[PDB]
Amino acid sequence: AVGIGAVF
Amino acid sequence: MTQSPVSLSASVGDTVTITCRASQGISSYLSWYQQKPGKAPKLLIYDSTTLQGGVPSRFSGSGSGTEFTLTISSLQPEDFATYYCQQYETYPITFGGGTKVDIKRTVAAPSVFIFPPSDEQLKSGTASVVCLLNNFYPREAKVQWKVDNALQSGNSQESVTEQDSKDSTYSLSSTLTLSKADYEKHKVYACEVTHQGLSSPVTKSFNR
Repeated sequence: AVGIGAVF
Repeated sequence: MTQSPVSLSASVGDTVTITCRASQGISSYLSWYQQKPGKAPKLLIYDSTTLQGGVPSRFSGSGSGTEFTLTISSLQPEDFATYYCQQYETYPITFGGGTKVDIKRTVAAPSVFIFPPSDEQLKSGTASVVCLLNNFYPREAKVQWKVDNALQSGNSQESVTEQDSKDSTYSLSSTLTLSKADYEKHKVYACEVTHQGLSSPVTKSFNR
């Protein structure tokens, strides 16, 4: 995932 | 990505559902946002089903794969707003087209008025003919322009108010803009208004 889905 | 419906009317206490379809399949990578006019968006729900802390429990997100639902239970006055889904499985991050939730009330026909350009506007070299649709509900309405009893397209613009806080109606302006020479190569000017509250299209007109 990207955006908030990749903060971790 | 496809968000539906585009618009929705409801009353305080109702349960509303908004849907987002993402046919490629995006697992649970979807969030829901709320936005009020003149304000920044607010994140309600992320990862399809998680409620952000501080957001009211009456909001609930569901779905995985291709179809996602935002359920707003027992609607409150603070909930009338536009809602957007956001997909973040892949770049580019994409928003749904939005769903506006407005306040339901009884049908109300527009009061229609037509305004002939002032002498000073005619000396202006540009004339604007204004047609007013006042205090109607629902939002959907249609305006056609007729010069010399003949249809005219291309030289008009529409503007609408936000839903009125007292009587929950809309008002709309339609402005026909022509050059002075063009303004009266013509004689009679009219606007015909179509709305659910009218048993037949209402026309207001002038000439001189």
